[PDB]
Amino acid sequence: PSLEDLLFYTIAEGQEKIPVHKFITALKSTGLRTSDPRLKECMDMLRLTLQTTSDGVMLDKDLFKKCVQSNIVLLTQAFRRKFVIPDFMSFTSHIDELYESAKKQSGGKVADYIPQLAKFSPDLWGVSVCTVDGQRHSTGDTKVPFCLQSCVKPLKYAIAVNDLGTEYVHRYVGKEPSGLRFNKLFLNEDDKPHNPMVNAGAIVVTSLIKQGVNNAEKFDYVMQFLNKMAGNEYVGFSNATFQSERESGDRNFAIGYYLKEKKCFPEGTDMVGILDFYFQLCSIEVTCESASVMAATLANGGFCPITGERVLSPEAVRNTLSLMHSCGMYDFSGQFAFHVGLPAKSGVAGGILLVVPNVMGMMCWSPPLDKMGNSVKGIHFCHDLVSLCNFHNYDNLRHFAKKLDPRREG
Amino acid sequence: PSLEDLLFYTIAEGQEKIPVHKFITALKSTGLRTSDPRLKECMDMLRLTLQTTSDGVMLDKDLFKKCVQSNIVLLTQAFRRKFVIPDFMSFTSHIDELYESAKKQSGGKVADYSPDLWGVSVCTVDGQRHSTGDTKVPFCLQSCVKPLKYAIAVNDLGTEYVHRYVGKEPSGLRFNKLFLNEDDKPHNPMVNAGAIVVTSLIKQGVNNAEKFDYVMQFLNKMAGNEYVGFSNATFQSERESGDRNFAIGYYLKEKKCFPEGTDMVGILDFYFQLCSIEVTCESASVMAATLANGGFCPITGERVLSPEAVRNTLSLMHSCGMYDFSGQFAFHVGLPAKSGVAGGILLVVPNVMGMMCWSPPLDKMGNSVKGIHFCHDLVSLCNFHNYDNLRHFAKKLDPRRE
Amino acid sequence: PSLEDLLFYTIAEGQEKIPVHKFITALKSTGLRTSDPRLKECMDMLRLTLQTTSDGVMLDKDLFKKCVQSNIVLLTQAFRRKFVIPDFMSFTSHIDELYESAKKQSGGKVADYIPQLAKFSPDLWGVSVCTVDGQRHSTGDTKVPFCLQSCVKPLKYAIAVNDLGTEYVHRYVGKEPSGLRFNKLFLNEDDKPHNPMVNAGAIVVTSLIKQGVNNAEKFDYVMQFLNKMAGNEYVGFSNATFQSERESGDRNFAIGYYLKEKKCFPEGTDMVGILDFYFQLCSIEVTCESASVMAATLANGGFCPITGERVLSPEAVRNTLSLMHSCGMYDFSGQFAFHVGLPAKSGVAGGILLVVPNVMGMMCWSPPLDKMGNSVKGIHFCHDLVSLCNFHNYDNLRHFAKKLDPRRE
Amino acid sequence: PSLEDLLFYTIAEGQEKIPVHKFITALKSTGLRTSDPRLKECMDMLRLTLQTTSDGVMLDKDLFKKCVQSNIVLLTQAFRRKFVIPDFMSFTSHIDELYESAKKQSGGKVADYIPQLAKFSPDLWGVSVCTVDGQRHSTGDTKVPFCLQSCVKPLKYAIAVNDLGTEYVHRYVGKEPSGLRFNKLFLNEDDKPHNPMVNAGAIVVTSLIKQGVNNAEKFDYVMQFLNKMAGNEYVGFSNATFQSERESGDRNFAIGYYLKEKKCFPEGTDMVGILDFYFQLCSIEVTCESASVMAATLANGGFCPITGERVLSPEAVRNTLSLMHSCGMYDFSGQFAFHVGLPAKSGVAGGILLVVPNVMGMMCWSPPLDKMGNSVKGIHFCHDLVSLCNFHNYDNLRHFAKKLDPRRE
Ligand SMILES: O=C(Cc1ccccc1)Nc1nnc(OC2CN(c3nnc(NC(=O)Cc4ccccc4)s3)C2)s1
Ligand SMILES: O=C(Cc1ccccc1)Nc1nnc(OC2CN(c3nnc(NC(=O)Cc4ccccc4)s3)C2)s1
Repeated sequence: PSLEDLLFYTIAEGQEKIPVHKFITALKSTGLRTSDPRLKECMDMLRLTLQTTSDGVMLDKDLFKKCVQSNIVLLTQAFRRKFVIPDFMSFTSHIDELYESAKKQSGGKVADYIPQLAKFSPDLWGVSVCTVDGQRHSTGDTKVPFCLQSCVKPLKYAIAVNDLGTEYVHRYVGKEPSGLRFNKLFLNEDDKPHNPMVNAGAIVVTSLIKQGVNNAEKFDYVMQFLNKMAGNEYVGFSNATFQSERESGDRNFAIGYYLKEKKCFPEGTDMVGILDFYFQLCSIEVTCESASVMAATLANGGFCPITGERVLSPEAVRNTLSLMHSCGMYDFSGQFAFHVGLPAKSGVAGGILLVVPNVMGMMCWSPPLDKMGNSVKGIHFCHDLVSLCNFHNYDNLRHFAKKLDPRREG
Repeated sequence: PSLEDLLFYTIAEGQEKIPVHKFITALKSTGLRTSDPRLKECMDMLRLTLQTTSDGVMLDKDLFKKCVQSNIVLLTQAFRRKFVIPDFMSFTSHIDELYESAKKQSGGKVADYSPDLWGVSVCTVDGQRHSTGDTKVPFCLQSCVKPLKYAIAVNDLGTEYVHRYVGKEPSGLRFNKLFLNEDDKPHNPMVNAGAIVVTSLIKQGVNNAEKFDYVMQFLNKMAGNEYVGFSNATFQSERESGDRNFAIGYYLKEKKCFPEGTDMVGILDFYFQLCSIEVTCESASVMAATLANGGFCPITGERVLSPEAVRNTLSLMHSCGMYDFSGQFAFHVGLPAKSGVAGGILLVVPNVMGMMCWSPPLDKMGNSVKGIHFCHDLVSLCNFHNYDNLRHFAKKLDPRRE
Repeated sequence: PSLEDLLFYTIAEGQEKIPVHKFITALKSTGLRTSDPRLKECMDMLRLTLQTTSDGVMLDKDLFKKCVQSNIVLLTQAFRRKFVIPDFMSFTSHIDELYESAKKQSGGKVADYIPQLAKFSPDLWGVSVCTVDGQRHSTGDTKVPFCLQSCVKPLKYAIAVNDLGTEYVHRYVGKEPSGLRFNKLFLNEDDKPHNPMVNAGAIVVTSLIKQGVNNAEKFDYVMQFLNKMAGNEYVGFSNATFQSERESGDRNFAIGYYLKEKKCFPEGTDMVGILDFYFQLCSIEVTCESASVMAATLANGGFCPITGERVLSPEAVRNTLSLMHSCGMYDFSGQFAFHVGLPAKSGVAGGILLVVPNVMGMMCWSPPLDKMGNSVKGIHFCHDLVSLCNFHNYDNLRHFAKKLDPRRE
Repeated sequence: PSLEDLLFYTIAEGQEKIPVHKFITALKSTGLRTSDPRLKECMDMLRLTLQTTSDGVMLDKDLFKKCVQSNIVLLTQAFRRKFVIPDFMSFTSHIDELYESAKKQSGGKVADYIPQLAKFSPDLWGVSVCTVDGQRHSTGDTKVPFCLQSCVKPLKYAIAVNDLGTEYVHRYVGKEPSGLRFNKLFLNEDDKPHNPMVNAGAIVVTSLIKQGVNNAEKFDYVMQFLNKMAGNEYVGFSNATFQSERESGDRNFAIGYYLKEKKCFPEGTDMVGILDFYFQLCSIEVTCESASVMAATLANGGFCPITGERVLSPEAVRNTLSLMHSCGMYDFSGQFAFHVGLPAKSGVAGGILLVVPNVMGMMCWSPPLDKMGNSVKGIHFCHDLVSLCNFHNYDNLRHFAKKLDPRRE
């Protein structure tokens, strides 16, 4: 036997040769993009042969084997329906219906407290999916950059835990939701911020990362980390959002001074500098597509699904998912945990970073926010998604009534 | 081909005939008990055969088929290693090590309002069973009954109705003192005020004796008809010592928290009865396993709770099940669990197993010292944490694998 | 000289004899009522003289001395303008204006959680004054009985402090207002109710009075005490209000069980009986007139101004006034202390028991309550009263701007 | 007759002439000091005379009249026992015993969070009295300057109410104590600081004074105001304390940014400059003697007793006294109101500014603080002071048991 040959026969369907377009089309139907970083050698060899061979455009068992040899494992998993969602085409058509249904929820108000948030249209709405196997889908405004804002909080907490361990980080920040009106206190009674997902907690976490080096390096370090989480897709920076965040951060300066007086930072912290670093981190830009890969990295135990690279330790990923479960959605976190049961994090630019553990990551984005600060369409989408699929953390994988399970076939 | 014969040959060893003891020994090794209610027909057929011919007592291909035909599917899944934990005996030896390690945590004080009793029982979603320690000693559910009666109410009345009367969130680590949240509902079903309201929703219109019978019948189904009892002694002491519960009851009454037509004073008495319901570790593990198994009881196959009832209960055990330790427990253990003052910890590993840990000595937060220690070790050892990853899990063992 | 004689000359006005009506009219103008218990011998002797002497109706120096001799000390202070408010007639005409101004404030809702409060007309409005010298004035519906309700809380706290002392009583109840939303908590962090003026605190205080004896005695004992505080004017009991208070007291039973579980009562307390005693104390009846005398006893350091009897210890009175100042007006207590600056206690029946220390006591009553549970007209009356007179706790007695001071001439 | 004449004879004792020293000793006997600003013309005349006739040094009726005539009203009133405390010498010996009793309470910890407070000896202890008539007494370390710190909060709140009125000022700050652990919150539910006596409230109040003008003038204005309040006795500034307060005021900066974001300041406020002004105000220095005069201005309805000058409106003084009663002693405020019943304000330097309305002002100073931030010796002195005298706000002026009343003879 031979695996490249075994693939060859499955796609050849009996003909002597496989047209290249027929291989490309079958590959995309699995959900992979041809630009997948794990498929580069196969795509390079295909492009090279379609130069050497303008006598084609067809691959015999020879030529096919030459192209797929270096990525044969992933291609076999792709073609033998071994991905976490085997019938990805059916699933993306469900994603699209959920998208269109959320598209009609027109309520909410865009964040307008700084000019670069009232700038974004209330009609932008995009959702991107990235499975733990790298299968991709996007519908709507998914290549429009927007700032992570508080969607960055779980990402930088994961970085802190990855670099420093659970015990160190939670010497400085708690691990629990505060309560439906302790949402207003900066500190719990151990004089720690309640958890990493609130502003006082995120400010302390920001103060833990890459200590001793300057802010430009700290930022480069977190940015390269975000690059790996996103499989090197778009991670950027909105200096416009940064200038306004630093001009409108009286509440954060109030938090910073409160934390300083209560001795909440690591020894030797320049609190005013940390606030500026914190302001920078909330102005980091993503698209729905690149952010979906970040969420998928968290869905995938800390491995980036489109590169195969280990980005975060399991401990960092587990802790981050645990705190997104209970603290990720502002005052809606309890209701969201109950009704959706998925680790998620919202931001004031309208993003919702969503993790379906072991299945996929998602970024939902629509700027108009509800009274709690969460994107109206994203929240609607996340309720619909769990209504349709047995993705709720406490759905059962065997008995799930009439929910669809996209991990199954028939 | 044929499934009974193929099963016969896998057990046959090539040999012509199967000793009956060899089949029992092979069956017990899968984790199933011979008393399993779903194997009743097969054990019935074996009992009849083990009279017919005692110069055997050997099952030829014909006679083996005679006994196993009506349970062949369940027996095949057991023998073809298809259960949720395939190498079940390896797993139970890990349970034993975990048990012995918690056995050395002697601290804590029994609720006094025995310190050397300690048992853990496992029931997987496929009905594989294991116990270590004092697992057939009855004890009262106390607050371990709160998720069970909440599931019953959601099962019979739906989420929307039940949560007109009770919230669905933890209160906060010093809002644990308030009976009502901001909408004048108790915070969640896992606190006493919430459980009192939930008690007032079950089987309205009938008297408390019927209500109790109905809850007992429901708990029987949850436990696949294993031990469910009632401790009148605990009931009397709970009711003579329930000043705080009367305080909660009167507070709820004044604040219009009960369904219209509620006799609050009677509900408190019903409530005292429910916390005095008795289980063992073994029967309670089946109850937990029903919650682990989407509401189907694993040793009978019966649909006991709606998926909605089970999901809601697991969600609220995640965040509210372990008193002031609920947040730390959700973070560090990541499993839906519920503790009780008699020393019980009802533990659910969704899609895998249910467990009851029982050890009366409680820590400062009211949770059984040994149980809490066991639950930390268990997730430290296996990738059972709610937010462990199933593919990349570092050095943890995954008992679902081979 | 002679005290009766010189007083005789002060009233005689050169005339040889004093008409009896001329003496009575001058006596009433000081603010005393002829029925004042400290004037009994003089009034009995006057009535007797108008029988023996239907050849009158005039009192010569001999006869005037015969009638006023045994109350000459009080009568001299009355007639020599020595009372705390010398020009009482002027003062009561201000009280009347204040009354009429508050009468036009028609807002508020009569308490209706029990039928005996809901029946009370929203248009009843009465204010009664009793000075620390026993001078009296009333305008409006001042002889209509109503239940003290929470106006009894400072009185029973005073009884407890009088009988048991500050230190003992405040082992069981604090001495501070709770804060603008610790009003829903039954206990402060030391597991005591915050102060005696909240329900939980009053229930605990109720549990301290005459421990060991049964409720009928306890009630008689407290009633004896209120009688003296009111100079034996009307103190009654509304059994109808008691039956309704006890059948609808879920929150008080919730408080009762919480306190028992937290061991807030003295050892040997029958908590459910204490709740029953507590409901009885809230159903005790007064009028504006009689309750004003109770307030005046508190205004007068524990002596009842119309009998001269010592009723409460100064320690009991100071403590009670201190806590009415800061905790007497429900959630309005801080605003009331700031703007009115007087020890006061409201109740759900519309009463406001009001104390101007060293000056007078008042009961204001009008059933309609505002959102905080305080009588709309009483609250309006009490603001106006301090706007007009330098009675605020922290008004100055020497420099008080445009305010009137009724203690001066 | 003649007022200078009668007075001369009362001091003359029938004798021919009054030696000047005998008049001075007699005057101090009333409690007034010879440096009293209202006695300047008389002391000027005495100084001129103590040159003319150094064959003396004695004043005949003519010469005495020459000296005392322009201060005759105050001098008679002093010499005829007409002051608020007639037997002032008796009173100061009670103060001395109270002083000596508190001197034996050596506990407490000197504030050390800035090096200017840790410099102060734990053994410094001073008490100064100034009555509403200007009678003066001091025992201990009463001319050692220390900073007001939070004792300034009532003074600047009084200024703000005096300049802007009650209604405007309390658009920005509440009028109530918060509760014993809403003490960690910066704002009440109306997004106002709870009261002017907490840091958040004092910071907002600072932002109201002389708006629109820069900080240097604002500070000058407050210093002139404090000068009037102290009858021009010692008011200074500790720049060292100011520098330390401002580099270590993280919680105050946290409060400032919180108030700014919640829009708690008047339109056009530079919050960071207000914090700087606020730190300056807490570094203003007094002695026990001068601060006692400021307290006496508050005891005297806004008139400074040693100058006769109107300094604050009665409204400003009433409000400040009201909020010192309930909010002036940090977490001890409720206990202090209950047990001492006097408006007071403590500060971290160990000062307690104490007001007995209509009677006297006091400054107590001893750096060692208790766990709540109040001076251990000051707190002890203030309890003893009211255990001894019927100065409690709700003591009765007529029936006060065995307490001493220094207003009586
Ligand atoms: O005092 C202590 C100890 C302590 C006291 C003070 C400081 C620290 C510690 N522990 C006590 N625990 N219970 C008490 O008596 C109650 C049973 N009570 C309920 N009252 N109100 C409820 N529901 C709402 O108010 C709605 C709501 C409004 C705002 C926020 C949240 C909810 S539930 C009060 S005292
Ligand atoms: O000290 C601790 C430790 C502790 C935690 C839990 C229990 C006990 C002890 N925790 C913190 N304490 N202060 C903090 O920084 C703040 C500046 N803050 C303000 N937040 N909110 C304000 N104003 C209103 O909310 C309106 C309002 C609404 C309802 C009631 C009262 C007021 S002012 C918080 S964190």
